[PDB]
Amino acid sequence: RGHKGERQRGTRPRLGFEGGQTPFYIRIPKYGFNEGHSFRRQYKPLSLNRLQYLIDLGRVDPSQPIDLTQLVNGRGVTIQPLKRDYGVQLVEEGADTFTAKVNIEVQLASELAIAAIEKNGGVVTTAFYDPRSLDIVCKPVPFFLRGQ
Amino acid sequence: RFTPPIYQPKFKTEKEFMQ
Amino acid sequence: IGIRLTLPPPKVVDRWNEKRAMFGVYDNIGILGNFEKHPKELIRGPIWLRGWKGNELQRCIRKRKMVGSRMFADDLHNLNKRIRYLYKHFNRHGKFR
Amino acid sequence: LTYFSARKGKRKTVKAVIDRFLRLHCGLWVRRKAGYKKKLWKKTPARKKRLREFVFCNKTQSKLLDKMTTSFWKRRNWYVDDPYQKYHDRTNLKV
Amino acid sequence: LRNRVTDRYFRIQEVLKHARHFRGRKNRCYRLAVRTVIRAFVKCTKARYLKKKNMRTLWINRITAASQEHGLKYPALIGNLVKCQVELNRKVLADLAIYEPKTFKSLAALASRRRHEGFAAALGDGKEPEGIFSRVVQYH
Amino acid sequence: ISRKWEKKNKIVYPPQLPGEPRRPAEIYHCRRQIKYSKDKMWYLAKLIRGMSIDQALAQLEFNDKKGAKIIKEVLLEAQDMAVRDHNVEFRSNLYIAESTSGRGQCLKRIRYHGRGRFGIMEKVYCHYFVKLVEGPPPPPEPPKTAVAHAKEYIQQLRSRTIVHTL
Amino acid sequence: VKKGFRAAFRFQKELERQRLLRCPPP
Amino acid sequence: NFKRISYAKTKTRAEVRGGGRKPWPQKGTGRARHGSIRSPLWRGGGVAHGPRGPTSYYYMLPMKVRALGLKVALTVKLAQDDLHIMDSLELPTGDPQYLTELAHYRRWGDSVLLVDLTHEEMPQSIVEATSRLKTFNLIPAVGLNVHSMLKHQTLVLTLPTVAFLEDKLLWQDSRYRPLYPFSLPYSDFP
RNA sequence: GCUAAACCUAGCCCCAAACCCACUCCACCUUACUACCAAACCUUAGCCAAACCAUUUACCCAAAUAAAGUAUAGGCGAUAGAAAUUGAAACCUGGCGCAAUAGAUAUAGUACCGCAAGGGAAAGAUGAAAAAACCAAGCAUAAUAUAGCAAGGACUAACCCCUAUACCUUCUGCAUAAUGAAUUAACUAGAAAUAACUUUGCAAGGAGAGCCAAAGCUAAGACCCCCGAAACCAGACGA
RNA sequence: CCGAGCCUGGUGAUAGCUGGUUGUCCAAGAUAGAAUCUUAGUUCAACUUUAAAUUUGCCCACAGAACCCUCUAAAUCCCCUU
RNA sequence: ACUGAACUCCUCACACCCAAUUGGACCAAUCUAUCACCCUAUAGAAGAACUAAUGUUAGUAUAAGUAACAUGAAAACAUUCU
RNA sequence: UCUCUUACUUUUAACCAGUGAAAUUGACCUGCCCGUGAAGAGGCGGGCAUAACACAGCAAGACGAGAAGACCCUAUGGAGCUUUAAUUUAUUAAUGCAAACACCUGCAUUAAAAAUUUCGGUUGGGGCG
Ligand SMILES: [Mg+2]
Ligand SMILES: [Mg+2]
Ligand SMILES: [Mg+2]
Ligand SMILES: [Mg+2]
Ligand SMILES: [Mg+2]
Ligand SMILES: [Mg+2]
Ligand SMILES: [Mg+2]
Ligand SMILES: [Mg+2]
Ligand SMILES: [Mg+2]
Ligand SMILES: [Mg+2]
Ligand SMILES: [Mg+2]
Ligand SMILES: [Mg+2]
Ligand SMILES: [Mg+2]
Ligand SMILES: [Mg+2]
Ligand SMILES: [Mg+2]
Ligand SMILES: [Mg+2]
Ligand SMILES: [Mg+2]
Ligand SMILES: [Mg+2]
Ligand SMILES: [Mg+2]
Ligand SMILES: [Mg+2]
Ligand SMILES: [Mg+2]
Ligand SMILES: [Mg+2]
Ligand SMILES: [Mg+2]
Ligand SMILES: [Mg+2]
Ligand SMILES: [Mg+2]
Ligand SMILES: [Mg+2]
Ligand SMILES: [Mg+2]
Ligand SMILES: [Mg+2]
Ligand SMILES: [Mg+2]
Ligand SMILES: [Mg+2]
Ligand SMILES: [Mg+2]
Ligand SMILES: [Mg+2]
Ligand SMILES: [Mg+2]
Ligand SMILES: [Mg+2]
Ligand SMILES: [Mg+2]
Ligand SMILES: [Mg+2]
Ligand SMILES: [Mg+2]
Ligand SMILES: [Mg+2]
Ligand SMILES: [Mg+2]
Ligand SMILES: [Mg+2]
Repeated sequence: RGHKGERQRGTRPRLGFEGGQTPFYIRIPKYGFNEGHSFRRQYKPLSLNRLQYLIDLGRVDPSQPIDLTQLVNGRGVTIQPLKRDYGVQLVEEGADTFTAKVNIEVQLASELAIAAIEKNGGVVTTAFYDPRSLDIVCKPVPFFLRGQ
Repeated sequence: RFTPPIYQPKFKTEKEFMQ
Repeated sequence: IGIRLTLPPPKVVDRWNEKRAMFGVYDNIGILGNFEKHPKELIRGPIWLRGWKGNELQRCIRKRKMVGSRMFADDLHNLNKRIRYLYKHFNRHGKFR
Repeated sequence: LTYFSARKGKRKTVKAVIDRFLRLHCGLWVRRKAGYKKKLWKKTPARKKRLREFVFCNKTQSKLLDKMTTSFWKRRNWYVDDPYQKYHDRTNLKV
Repeated sequence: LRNRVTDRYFRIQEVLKHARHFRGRKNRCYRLAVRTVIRAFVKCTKARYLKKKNMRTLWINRITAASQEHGLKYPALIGNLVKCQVELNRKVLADLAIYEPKTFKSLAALASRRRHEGFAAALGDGKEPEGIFSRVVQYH
Repeated sequence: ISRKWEKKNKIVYPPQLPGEPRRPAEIYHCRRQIKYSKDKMWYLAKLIRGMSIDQALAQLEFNDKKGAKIIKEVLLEAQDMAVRDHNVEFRSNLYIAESTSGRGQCLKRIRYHGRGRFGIMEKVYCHYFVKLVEGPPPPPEPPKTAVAHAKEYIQQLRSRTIVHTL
Repeated sequence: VKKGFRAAFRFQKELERQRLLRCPPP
Repeated sequence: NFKRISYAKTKTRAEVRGGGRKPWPQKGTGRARHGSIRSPLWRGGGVAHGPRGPTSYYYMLPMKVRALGLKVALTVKLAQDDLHIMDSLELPTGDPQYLTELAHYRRWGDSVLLVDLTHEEMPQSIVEATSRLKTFNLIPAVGLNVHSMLKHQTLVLTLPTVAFLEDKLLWQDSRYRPLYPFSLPYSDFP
């Protein structure tokens, strides 16, 4: 604990206090970096690369329509209804060397990702799920046990 | 200014042989 | 001189009493029993401490929340003061800040 | 800060830090320059440009801000249209 | 008292055994004993240096005495013995003085002889033959 | 407390062989819890340490101290029991071998001082211990003569060695 | 009264040595 | 350690009865300054840093680690010739003497842990024999654990039991990460 | 060899469970323990934290968890802090609790102290039957002989010879200055996080719902003392 | 024991101040500052410790680093080789 | 010339002389699991170690057998005297 | 009172017997002179001295012992008092406006009475600076 003083007696001042000088964290002006972080919509990215991987490993079934439930059951994507995820965003990564004919339903899709799906003769659609239905669609079995 | 004296409890000085 | 001038009476321990012999049985109730029960359910003790762990302050908050209403007046007062003291200690005192 | 809450027994975030700083996921903290809104009439255009900047923080400053925020503020966020999305990850960084 | 020391007697006794021969309350009271025992042990460690030093001054004193019997000074004896290529340490020379006085006289004679050879060489500047005892055995 | 001095008279030695000097009789006796300082008692105990029984009794009879009569009583009891129980031939043929005072169990009282303040007073008790041995009192050690000193000094000189040598 | 065995045992051994030193066997 | 609840508690200086007032003035007397008779320094005071309340020692190893533990224990039992397999735990007689002397002849060891598949369908003979005995212990397959296996010298498994163990333990490998607790229904699990 | 030392069990602690108490007769709100005559409901404050202080500064309220230390609040400082929503498994007679300076203050709210409210102790140890060895300090056995931190090197030899400025703590640095200690026994002082590191498990996934993840995740190990004011406020008790 | 009684509680009040902080052994280890109702304290830097990653570190030789004031030295910085 | 260190050499050995701080190797006793069975082993735990707080309680010293304290006289113990 | 003190009695005293505290105490086998340690030494250096033990005196030293002081300074430590310090008017009194048909209630204003809190830093110290 060293020699006798404020530190050694265990009464050392709070984190961020600079011994009287206007503290660094206070000195800086406020800016709305995190103004409405909670009310912002978030979308988990699913690369075409990842989607291809899941099809190849048989985690998802391209013979049937691919949905949020199918992706989650394949464990290709993890969706947190809390923490304000609004679903899955299809992203252009792995557009090349994507060779699969799929009927996929995502919440957001980039132009290039749509193009990649359609080239192989697949069908992509864009759907909206509200927080409640998103919870229900991602974990159907717990919802069924709720009784409602 | 002044401090009052303190007395010991009486039992300490009132002890006797055990018979 | 604080040492005993005779040997203490020898300790006999039955290593094969029922409690010791059957110790640890059903610890794997979940993994071997289709996860119908968690091993934490096998814990027998205070209501507030069943399958939960926490420091002194956390334990006190938990006790107050869960069995606080059923507590004796003097015991409740002591718990209140304990929380109040531990709050001040953990928040305002220490080496690392 | 509050290391242990009376209600929950959890570490608390200092809300001052959230109001002033942005955390990039890579570990960097972004801030505005102090006095960037102040007395612009008496300041040179070069100085005004220097003030209108988003600047990174020291290692020591970053460590301070990390301790003053909970783990929630350090999570990876996939915001729909994030202007700072590209800045979340570091590229070609050696030690 | 969930845990308390049961072996304190023996811990005390370890220090106290070294204090037995002290006088006063130091010998029996631990608080006082420990302090004196630390001093005793420190002194004991530092005394090794002095032992060696004191032995050598004792030897020199004895050698001086024995040399003075033969009318030779201590520096004279040691110096000239070295010049005669004899390497006898001070311990052995002191022993010889006490136990082998005839041998010591021989050594005193040798030192004295070499001393006179030195003086003759110093006086006889230039080209002169080396003293018989002055000449040195060469090792290669 | 301990009461070992009492148990000392309970020792039985095996019968002596015909070709053996006669063992002098030893008697152990003590008085416990005498209301008297052990320090004061010590002087009287020291006084009679080498003396015969009759000499000791005489000295104690004409002493002015309180403890003197107590030691006299203990000595008389010891002399009586020596002859009666311990098979001592003559009551006169005894001498004090050991004469000691020890501390007794004591009581704390309060001593009032001349303010609110006070002191702790201690009621002193002591034990007197005596060992009597049958036979004439052993002669006192003679003072060292000049010849004895001389002899000792020569012995010292003759004892000395050449130190720190071969 | 302190719980434990080791200390008591050690002390018994010490007392045994003391008894032997005080009264040596023939 | 996971089941452990320590019930040791000591009174703090607060909790000890009395000790409200200052024993004497600070400056007046020649005595050392004290402000309570119940401080740790005092006889009959509160303890400074003693055990506080019922304390819990609860923690969970990952499920995979615990299953690996079981596999490792079974492996070690087989490697060191301490594992025996039985068609059934059927005895001709319920006499515990029979079971002991059998084990002695087979050179099993001091202690034998016998495992049957299920509790309900346990044979009456082995139940009767084992109930009296101390070192011989009868558990269902669900009751199997590392501590018991290590405590007992010999492990005895039934053929139903061995099949059961393989299924349950091998399921831990080649399983997905859980979406929700396995107690809740899955397509293929129960 | 005195004083002493030693002991194991009265009891207690935390839980669990279970919803407790309540007339022999007589007396007892007047000066209680004395047979017998003309009126209650009503914001707590303050210490403390903010390194001052003045707004402000967690304190049960209907039962775990998670949402979440999030939304919010706030000299927008110190700090305070939700909810919607999710979801809860039930075997009392146990103890890696204490064992007479411990564990209750308790052998007892007694003795004692105080006008009062109020404060508040200490301690016991035989054996089946009592109708049966040694060890703290202090001493004693046994006072003392040039000279000196009490010893060390030694020595034939205790001393004589030579060498050696007690311990702790404090002050910007210094001890030899100042602080603390008669001595013995017992008691008496480092509590936890984020983040890192080390060791396992599994691995683009980890975790026995929630959470994290551009090799990470899970688990474990491993860091944060003791005593002391003058004060302030609330409710009693005192001429 | 009245410049504001006493008792109990809040209360383990607070104390940047004083005092104390208990086994063994080894190792590395000392004096640029800035801000502060601040100089009996704290925060940042400097120094110190550990672990890890990677390449240079120190010592340095030629060359090189101002005029003005009318003077001004020991020196310093930079620096291949070694 | 000689004397003169913990410097250097010599025979053997080697982690074995800094405050705060920091890193590491061991470890007394106790409880628990399993051993062991004249007092131990591997682990897991923790009210886990006191030459010092004018520390708390108890014992006993020092000052110190000190300061201090106490009963008018004779007698038959009737009594009388001061 | 003093020059200038003396004699006697009592108390105390000292000795004998009984009873028997307190402050104090690191350990002490506890000398002198000179020097050193910014002064200051029983203990350090150079000299000198020195069989060992009581009892009675003494007060030069042991920065002699116990508290209680006085002085200066410090604390973002207290408290009492004062005000033309800051923040208030919850209280009281009065007034006005609403309500109600003088009192009460709400709002506002004015005073009294208090309440809470503080009294930065440098400059011998104090005044003027
Ligand atoms: Mg310091
Ligand atoms: Mg200091
Ligand atoms: Mg009086
Ligand atoms: Mg209290
Ligand atoms: Mg005192
Ligand atoms: Mg006090
Ligand atoms: Mg206090
Ligand atoms: Mg207690
Ligand atoms: Mg404050
Ligand atoms: Mg008790
Ligand atoms: Mg008590
Ligand atoms: Mg003794
Ligand atoms: Mg000397
Ligand atoms: Mg002192
Ligand atoms: Mg009246
Ligand atoms: Mg009156
Ligand atoms: Mg404090
Ligand atoms: Mg080193
Ligand atoms: Mg300022
Ligand atoms: Mg200041
Ligand atoms: Mg300060
Ligand atoms: Mg270079
Ligand atoms: Mg030399
Ligand atoms: Mg050497
Ligand atoms: Mg060297
Ligand atoms: Mg070496
Ligand atoms: Mg402890
Ligand atoms: Mg001790
Ligand atoms: Mg102490
Ligand atoms: Mg005297
Ligand atoms: Mg007198
Ligand atoms: Mg006198
Ligand atoms: Mg007298
Ligand atoms: Mg005293
Ligand atoms: Mg002097
Ligand atoms: Mg001197
Ligand atoms: Mg005298
Ligand atoms: Mg002195
Ligand atoms: Mg103040
Ligand atoms: Mg204040």
